[PDB]
Amino acid sequence: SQSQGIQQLLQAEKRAAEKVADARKRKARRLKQAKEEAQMEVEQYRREREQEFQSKQ
Amino acid sequence: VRKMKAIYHTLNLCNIDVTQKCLIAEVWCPVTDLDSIQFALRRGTEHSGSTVPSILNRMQTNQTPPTYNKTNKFTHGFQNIVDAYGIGTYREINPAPYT
Repeated sequence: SQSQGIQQLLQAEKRAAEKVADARKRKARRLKQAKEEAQMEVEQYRREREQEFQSKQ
Repeated sequence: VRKMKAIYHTLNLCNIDVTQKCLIAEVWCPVTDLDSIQFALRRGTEHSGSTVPSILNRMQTNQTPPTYNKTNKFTHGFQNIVDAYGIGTYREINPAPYT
């Protein structure tokens, strides 16, 4: 049954390979999300600064 | 050091796994030795910090083996003069006890 143990280990390695590639895919998704949120934050920062400007004015 | 080299030599005589940085090796050993080895394997793995279970799987298929004749300080000489003629067939009747 060694050949079966070896194939089951091969299957486990294949899953490990998938799990890491998937982690890299998420990494990429998270980076894009980070950029989108950043821009959302910039728009809100500008809003705050604009409100302060008008108050000061 | 000579022993170190011996070990590395033996370690070369293996197959390297792809799934895990593991090696699989085949040995031909009688059951008596296989039990002793399993115990030896526990001792070995225990010396290594990883204590890897190190599974040894018996093979039902039988491959034409070398001939192993246990000898001692007295009978070794007689086995050698037998071996000088040739190495007997596996599970052949050993002539040495009669020699």
